[PDB]
Amino acid sequence: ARQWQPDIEWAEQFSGAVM
Amino acid sequence: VKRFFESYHEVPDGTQCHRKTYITTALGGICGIIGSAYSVSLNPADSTLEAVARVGRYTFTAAAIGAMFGLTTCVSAQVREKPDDPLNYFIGGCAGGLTLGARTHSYGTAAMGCVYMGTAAALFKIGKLEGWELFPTPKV
Amino acid sequence: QWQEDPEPEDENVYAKNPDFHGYDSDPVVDVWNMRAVFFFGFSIVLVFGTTFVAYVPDYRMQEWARREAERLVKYREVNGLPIMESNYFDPSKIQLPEDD
Amino acid sequence: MMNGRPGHEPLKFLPDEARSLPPPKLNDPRLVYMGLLGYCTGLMDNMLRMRPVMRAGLHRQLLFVTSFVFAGYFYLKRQNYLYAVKDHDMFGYIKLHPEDFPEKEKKTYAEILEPFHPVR
Amino acid sequence: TLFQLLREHWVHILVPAGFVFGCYLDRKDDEKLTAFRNKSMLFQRELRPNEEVTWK
Amino acid sequence: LRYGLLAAILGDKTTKKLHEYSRVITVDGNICSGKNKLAKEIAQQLGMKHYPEAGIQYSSTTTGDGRPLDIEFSGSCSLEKFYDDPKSNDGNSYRLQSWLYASRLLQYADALEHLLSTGQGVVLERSIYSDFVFLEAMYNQGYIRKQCVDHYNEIKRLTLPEYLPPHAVIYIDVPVPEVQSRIQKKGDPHEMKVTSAYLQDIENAYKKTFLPKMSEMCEVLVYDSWEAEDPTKVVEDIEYLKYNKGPWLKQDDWTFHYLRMLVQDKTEVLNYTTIPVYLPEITIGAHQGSRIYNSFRELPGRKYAPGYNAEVGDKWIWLK
Amino acid sequence: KFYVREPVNAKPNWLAVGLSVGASVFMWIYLIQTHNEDVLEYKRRNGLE
Amino acid sequence: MLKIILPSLMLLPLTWLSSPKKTWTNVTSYSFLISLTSLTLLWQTDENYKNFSNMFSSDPLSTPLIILTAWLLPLMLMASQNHLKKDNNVLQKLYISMLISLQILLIMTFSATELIMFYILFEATLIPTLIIITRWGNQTERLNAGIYFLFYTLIGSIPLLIALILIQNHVGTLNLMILSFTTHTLDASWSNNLLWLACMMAFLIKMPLYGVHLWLPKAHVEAPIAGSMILAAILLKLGSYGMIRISIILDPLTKYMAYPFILLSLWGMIMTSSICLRQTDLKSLIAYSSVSHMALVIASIMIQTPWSFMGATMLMIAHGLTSSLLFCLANSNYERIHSRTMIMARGLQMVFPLMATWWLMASLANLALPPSINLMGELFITMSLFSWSNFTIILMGINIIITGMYSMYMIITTQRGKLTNHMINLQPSHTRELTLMALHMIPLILLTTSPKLITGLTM
Amino acid sequence: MNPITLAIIYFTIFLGPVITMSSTNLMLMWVGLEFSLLAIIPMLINKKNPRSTEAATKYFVTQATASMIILLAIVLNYKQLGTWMFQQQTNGLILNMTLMALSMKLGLAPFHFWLPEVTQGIPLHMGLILLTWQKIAPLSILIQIYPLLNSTIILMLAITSIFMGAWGGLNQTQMRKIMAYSSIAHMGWMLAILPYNPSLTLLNLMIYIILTAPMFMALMLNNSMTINSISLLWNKTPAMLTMISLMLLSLGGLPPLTGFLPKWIIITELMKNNCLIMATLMAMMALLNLFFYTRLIYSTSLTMFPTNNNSKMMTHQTKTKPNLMFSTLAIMSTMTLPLAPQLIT
Ligand SMILES: Nc1ncnc2c1ncn2[C@@H]1O[C@H](COP(=O)(O)OP(=O)(O)OP(=O)(O)O)[C@@H](O)[C@H]1O
Repeated sequence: ARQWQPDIEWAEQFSGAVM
Repeated sequence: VKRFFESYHEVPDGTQCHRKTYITTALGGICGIIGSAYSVSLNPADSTLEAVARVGRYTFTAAAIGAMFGLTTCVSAQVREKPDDPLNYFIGGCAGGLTLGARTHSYGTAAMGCVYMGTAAALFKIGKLEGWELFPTPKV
Repeated sequence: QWQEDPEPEDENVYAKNPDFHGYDSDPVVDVWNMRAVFFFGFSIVLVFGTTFVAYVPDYRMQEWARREAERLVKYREVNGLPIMESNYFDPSKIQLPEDD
Repeated sequence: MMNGRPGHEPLKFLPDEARSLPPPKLNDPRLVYMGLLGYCTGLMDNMLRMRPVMRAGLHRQLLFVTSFVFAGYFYLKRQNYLYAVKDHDMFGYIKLHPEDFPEKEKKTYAEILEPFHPVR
Repeated sequence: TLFQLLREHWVHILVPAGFVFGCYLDRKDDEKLTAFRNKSMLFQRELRPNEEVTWK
Repeated sequence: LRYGLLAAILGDKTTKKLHEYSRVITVDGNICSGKNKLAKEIAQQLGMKHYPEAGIQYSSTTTGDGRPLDIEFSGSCSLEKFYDDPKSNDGNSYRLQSWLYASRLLQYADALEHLLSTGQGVVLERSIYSDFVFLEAMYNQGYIRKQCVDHYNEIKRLTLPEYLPPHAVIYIDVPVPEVQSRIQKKGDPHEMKVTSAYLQDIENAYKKTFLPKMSEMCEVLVYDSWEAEDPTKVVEDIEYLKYNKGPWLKQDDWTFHYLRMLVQDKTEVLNYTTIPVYLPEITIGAHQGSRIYNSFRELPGRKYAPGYNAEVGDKWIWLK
Repeated sequence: KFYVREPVNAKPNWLAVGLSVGASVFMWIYLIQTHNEDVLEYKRRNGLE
Repeated sequence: MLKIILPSLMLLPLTWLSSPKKTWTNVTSYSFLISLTSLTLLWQTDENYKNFSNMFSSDPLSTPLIILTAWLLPLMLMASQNHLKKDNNVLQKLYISMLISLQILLIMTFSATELIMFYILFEATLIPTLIIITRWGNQTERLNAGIYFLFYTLIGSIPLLIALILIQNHVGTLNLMILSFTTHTLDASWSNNLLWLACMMAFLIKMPLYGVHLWLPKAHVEAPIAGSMILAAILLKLGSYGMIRISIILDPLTKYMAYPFILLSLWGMIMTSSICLRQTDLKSLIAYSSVSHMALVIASIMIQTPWSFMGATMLMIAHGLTSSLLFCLANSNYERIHSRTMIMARGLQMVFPLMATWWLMASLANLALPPSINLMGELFITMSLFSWSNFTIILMGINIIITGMYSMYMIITTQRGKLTNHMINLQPSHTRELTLMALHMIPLILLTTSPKLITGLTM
Repeated sequence: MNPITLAIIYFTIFLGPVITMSSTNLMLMWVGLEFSLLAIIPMLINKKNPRSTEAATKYFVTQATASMIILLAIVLNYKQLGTWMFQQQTNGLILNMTLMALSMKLGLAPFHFWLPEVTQGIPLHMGLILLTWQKIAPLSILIQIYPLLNSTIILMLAITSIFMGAWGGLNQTQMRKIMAYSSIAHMGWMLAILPYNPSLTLLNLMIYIILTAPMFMALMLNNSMTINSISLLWNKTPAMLTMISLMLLSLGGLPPLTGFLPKWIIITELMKNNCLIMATLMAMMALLNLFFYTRLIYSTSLTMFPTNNNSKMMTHQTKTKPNLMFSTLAIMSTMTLPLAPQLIT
């Protein structure tokens, strides 16, 4: 029901030194 | 020498096939040497002999690609008797990409290289026919 | 486990307002939104625009073309001419090549 | 390219030869669009600094609008001058070198033979 | 209250004002495009008396 | 003029503001050791300013209305619950610890801004230098994990070096039994169930890292509870100090200028506390965060900037 | 008093208000008189039209 | 045209300067009034198309699309009130502004005399659409959907821009009145063939084709109801309008450069209509039906015969209306159970008796039930193709069969059967969504009554 | 840093390019370049960290080599034809080595490997300067000798810059490197058209500058240096998401934004000279450029990444930034295409 918003698993993919 | 690489267009396709093969192989070797230089300067190797290995590898691969391209192109110009057809050059680029795959051991690279090099070579033939300009002079 | 609010519980919108129309939780807003929608959609648009269109005359020159076709068939049957020539343009207006 | 034309004054905004052009109306759509840019700039400034919009810094918004319309008017006079000089140069060169810009002497469709490409 | 009656309900002039303004601009365009008024091989007619224009 | 290069040039330089008592002091100690009253007396006598200990609602008592807020805004952290259930599977422990570190950082920034601006000294009850104490106390007691400690130390080595340490430290040592008895004499129901091992860990951290680390750059005065009383005694020991060790001597007007431009920018202070390290103990989630932020903005004096809320008595908004 | 930390922009800075209003009206006046003078110069540079 | 566009602009200040409670009513009512104002374009009492300026115009082809675009805005606003009810005022206003900007840009695109304005706006219709999808969609595939939707379109459009600039440098103007009287046979050559490809593939990706159609179902599935409506109804018609306008300057290369695309369309029609059988997601079913329908438009436009253009225009209008309607219907049940699967709710005729008549009538318009205009288009397209080659009716007919099949399957397994007794949350139907279905349907009746309006330039 | 030192250094930075612009002699253009690259360094190394020191080294060595090459070119054009400024009767080798060195300085591909690093190692207000104010004087030189530049070399350089900028910024998490690669690509555009029309490269430069300056301002607002950091704007400064998204979509080259105007009016002027292939490839890869701007828009505005328990404080506090120029430039960088005729000529 709720609008899905990004979780830690999603944010951690932008968290490295390279994409 | 540029007269050499221009000897490719002194006679139409389906002629001096061996000369076209040699010219395209030399061009492939040129491009492979450039790439190997850029790949040894950047991302260097653990050993000078390994760098020379990489050089020879890339160069022989590029040369084989150019060889197959030119050869198949002139052969198709010789068989079906349609020298002014970009489809022969498409076939040639496709054989070159199939080579590129054989060397890399990847059917995906084979398909992608085919469908890309064929397009590129067909457009090159179209540009030589319809008189396009790649690096034109400013005229306005 | 990181902090978030729990997924809420669905609500019966008719629970508190049984005379609910679907627009807003505040009744007055609900009723007036309903009334404005109905008015401006059915009473105004679907009626007056429908009439405006039904009373557009000679839409794309349809009645005029019929009247003139009648005029022309009449004139041409009364004056011996045929009803349609196989050539739109008088050849005198046309100069074909001097092919040799 | 026009920089090296005769009479080019270096770093001159309005060379006084542009005073023969019809100046722009002040209600020109371009000027009253620059005005909207100024108003929206005031709005976004109030938004970023967390201020009430449409009700804060009315002097700031007026200043934005005036400055935008001012720069607009003058920059626009300049651009008009430039396009006019371009047309001037073009027509002059055409008059000077007519043999390179001859007439069309176009025929009518009675003499032309256009092919017919059916749809079947 | 009169202010709270107009702080809202005053927004009911924007869209109609926009319609009027658009009609005005269309008239301005029509005015600009008057280079063939009564100068068309079809509809080119002699002018009636007291008829200063075929159309604005 | 809001401080800047221009005001600094025209004047408002720091070195001329200072006097014999323009000093930063942090009277540290264990729980219920007697820091607040001693700080108050020192402030009064030396003419310094007193900064009460920084808790959960400092950033509120120092902003806007200056009143407390609802806890969903001020950290969602509770000390009472920390003592009730320390090993909670919700993360209140490190949430509280980091919120408190950030509050003490904000407090130290405000204190320096005051000192440099006006030249008046300030007295603190703790500091960002004596906040790893409770953290290590927790970790030694399995209240938190090592990842939280690494997060804490990262934010520490990001924020702390940019600030000048204090001039004097005043540690009032009290045995763990004495404090474990005072905590019961105080009668706070939640504080009474604190374990003596937690307090011993605090004391050990102090003795082993803090004091020997701060005795290289600031004068440490270690007192027992009988010297802690008669606060004129500590004042007398302060008035006759020789500040000859620390970074406050290799300073100048421009270093002070830059440090002041920093500490007067609270957002640039707290920047490194919000770094996107996604700990499940402080990561808040978009729905929760947005609900909280929208409510906070619906708060009377917080919808707009200060001076632009007519809802609280601001008038000339159409003229700013 | 509602804000413990007395705000900036609590009571206006009047120098900026005055300067802004003056600049605005001066720019409008300059612009209008300049447009009129430009119209006149154009007209008299070609047959008053 | 300004009298239709400037009100659509002032709608924005009306949206923002309005009290949070009266923001929906005002905008909805004035959008209805603007849809009304747009009905003057039908005052065409001659064969001389309406030119209002050097930039804005409206032919019999653009007028229906403009009226549909002006009429869909209030319906989208209404459909978008049950969701957004728990969102903040500013978010609601932003949604409404996105929709209004879409309306405005589309009216411009359809009113444009020049192809560069058409292109700029054709591309500007990506920003609000992408925002709507990725910001108010519900699942995580929002983002991949928006990416596909952006980049299919852009990779197709760039060559179009290059070709338009080439035509400019060669002819002097990209005006559509001038490029129609001042035309020349295109010498058959690989250069002009690549020009054809550049001019066409952007629209073909936007119709879409069969080979390139994966961006559409991802979007519709992951798009909120309003985005789905506008997309299906208008943002596909955009490509057909572009092709119809630009195919005059590509003659006669369209005679032999079409076989690939006619063929792909005729076959993908069957493929997609068959997919619509083994499809668990109702929205995906609607999307694949849309693809099956637009294949006919592509083929018709490719053969470029009068009957063909006429059927294509009728099918565009009718499909837009009925697809918007079907998406509204699906979202109705979605708002109750919050699932897009067509197997969960399969007895809804025992609770929503009236809403089922909307399902019935739509699925009848989805298939070709006469005298619907969904049928006249299909019929005249079939006739044009039969004239083209008498072997097209085979595929046309099997598509017809599959169409009836999956529409009946939809309504049966959704409404008919045994009710799902665990669905205690099946609130009765809202007056608002009922008005929505009524507003989608009645115009179909009225058009069926007066089809002369949606024929096109050919008739 | 004291105000006297700041005055001298910033005045020198400003003066450098002015001399280059306002000078007829090439030698004084060279000394202007040198003023620029001598004064910019202390502003890089001010932070005094290893990253700053190595950024300074990589910048200094590269710029010094390029300056020596330009000086060789000037000295050869002096030995020949006995004048200082170039002329039609000048060796193409001289002209092309000059162009290569000017590219080296600007940071065009394949002379770009130093710009992303040098921009990642320094603060943001200097990256702004580096990428906007230091790319002019070289472009001044190139615009004074545009009739003499070889079109083959600049076009190869341009397609290379486009491809490498796209492919490089495609997989960057740090924002400064994204801006570096954006600079590389937009400079490739600037250069692809210079011999045909240099009144358009100046336009593209102005637009790229007014586009990147407010982006850098946004980053400096919360000292944001990663994707995950800007993801937190919805909690810290949500009033900036609109302008951010619009400026990004413009930088990418989307209508109806004025970042599309340079792309469009350059493709046009190129096909007026029959450069179909170059413009085609350039556009198709500017699409890829747009891709990661779009991914970034996702991360920042069109969805809401997780936040922290401490940003509540930043919400409590007030903010004096940004200034008036951010809004001005961000509006004149997205909503000005309607005035394109005024912008183009
Ligand atoms: N970093 C921290 N982590 C956890 N709790 C803390 C921290 N800092 C302070 N506290 C809490 O503050 C309380 C100590 O208050 P205290 O009684 O010391 O007040 P005070 O003003 O210092 O007066 P006194 O010094 O006389 O005790 C303890 O309950 C302790 O848990």
